[PDB]
Amino acid sequence: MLIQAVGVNLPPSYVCLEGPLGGERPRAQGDEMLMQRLLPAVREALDEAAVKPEEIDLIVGLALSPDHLIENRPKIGHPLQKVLGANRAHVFDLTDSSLARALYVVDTLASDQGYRNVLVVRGESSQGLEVDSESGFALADGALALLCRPTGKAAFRRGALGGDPAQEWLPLSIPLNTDIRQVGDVKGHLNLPAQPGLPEAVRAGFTRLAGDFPQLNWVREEWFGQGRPDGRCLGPFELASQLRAAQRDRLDELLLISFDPFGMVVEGVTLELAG
Amino acid sequence: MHKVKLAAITCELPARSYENDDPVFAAVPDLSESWWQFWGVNRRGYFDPRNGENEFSLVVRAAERLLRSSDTAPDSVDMLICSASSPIMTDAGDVLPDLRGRLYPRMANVLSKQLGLSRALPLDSQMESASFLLNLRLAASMIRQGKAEKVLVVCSEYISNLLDFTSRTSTLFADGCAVALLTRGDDDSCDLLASAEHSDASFVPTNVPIAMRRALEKAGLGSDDIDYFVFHQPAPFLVKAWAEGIGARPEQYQLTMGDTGVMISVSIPYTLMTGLREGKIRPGDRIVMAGAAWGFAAQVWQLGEVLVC
Repeated sequence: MLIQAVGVNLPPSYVCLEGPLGGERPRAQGDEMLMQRLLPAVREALDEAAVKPEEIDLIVGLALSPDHLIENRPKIGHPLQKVLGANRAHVFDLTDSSLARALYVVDTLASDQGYRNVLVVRGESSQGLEVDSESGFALADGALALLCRPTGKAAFRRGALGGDPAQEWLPLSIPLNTDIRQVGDVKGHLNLPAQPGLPEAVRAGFTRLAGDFPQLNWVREEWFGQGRPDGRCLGPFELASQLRAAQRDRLDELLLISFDPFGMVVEGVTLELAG
Repeated sequence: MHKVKLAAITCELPARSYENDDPVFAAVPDLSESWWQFWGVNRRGYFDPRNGENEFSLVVRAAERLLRSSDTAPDSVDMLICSASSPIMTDAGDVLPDLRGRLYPRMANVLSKQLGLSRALPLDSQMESASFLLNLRLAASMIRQGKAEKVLVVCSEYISNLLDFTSRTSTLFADGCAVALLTRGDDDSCDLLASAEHSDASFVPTNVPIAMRRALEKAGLGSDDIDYFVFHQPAPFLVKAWAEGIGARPEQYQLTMGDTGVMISVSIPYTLMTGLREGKIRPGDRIVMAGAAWGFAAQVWQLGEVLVC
């Protein structure tokens, strides 16, 4: 899996939450929709790589937000194809998968199908989800676009979190709102129990997992503000700045490490990077 | 590098069926005899959650039955790919016993722990009525490139709890689930010969034949070389148009929406199972499976012996 170009677009409004799993994260406001940020992020990546929307062979989307995705009151891959004009592109969605796991699966499928220009997008516009006020957990909003060239040689590993190996980390769940009565109500609630050792346990998982691969530079996700400057974190969208910093350093290979709060594991995938 | 064997398949339908004149449709206006002929549905099944039927409980039954019948150790499963058209799931078994209606997580992570698939990579995909074909293709690529030896595929439709029974659309769709096992088959004859997808809400009869045509072209075969066909089940006249569009004769495919309804992503795997269990499809047959999402997909399969359980 070769990363041809990266596009990113985050809301400028940051919202701060207290608690062991809290932090300062980007948050979409009002009636803002995900496509308003996803589209320019994709166009940014296509321009950098000089790839026309008609040249896209495959589009795979990842988005947990249950609404505020497009104007029509729904998965992200298809409405993106419509506005891009990627009429030759195929579309599906990998729901609650991590980015690392999605890149591995897509790299295997796309290389086996002979595709050359694949678009993996990640986005959130979580107005329709109530944050976990007890633990402070919230999703970072924004959009990430990865224009890839599959190769089939990406390696992948799935590793446990750090901390006490006898400790059972309680995963994230998003229960349905059982009392949706009028427009504006949330569709679900974020539920990730307060676990003060979890942010460090995730970072310890990253370090242990990287041992299963050659010694490669990292691009990692940061879902929690604990120990971070100003408590600010961008979740999966942290990868954007790191990927561009790797391009400036003329790096040809990297290890991308994700955190999956649903399985409470860390997942890594090896990648190549274009200059 | 490796050949892909479709080793086994099974389905699980709801215990209770509903006739076209069932009281549940009392509020549906403008129903006619032509309506039933048009869509080809005579009876349909809805999950009864009060009796423990949902998108999860019946998959566990089907998955446990398939693993037991195929003599597959749970720890030997390398990957679990699940699909469910409904954005709402309702049961997590013993893994998350207190969780009810939920948007996330999906099924794969919870299902693998319920079944003891300790080495299986979980994945949850969404491609609407084409989800079964997408999951078989993902599994095929993983097996082809030597990254997996056994892949468990699941499609589970629990849409009846979202139907508006004051609208005629509620008379078309139904609930159901399907589970299939794909394995490495280097020594055997079974393999995936080719697949294709095409693009052009969409009822145009030609878009599926185009995909079928490309798949046959990629495999270097013609319609005459195919023994049997398996289509999605949106309506009898569409399926017929697909068949004629590619040259398939009425004797080379089945219409199965009559007793199940349109089960979105499960109609295809259910139709495949029916043809196998009834003698329509036999070992060595080369078949084509085609359906639509807005996408259209087709796959050319060289089948060996498939375990129906």
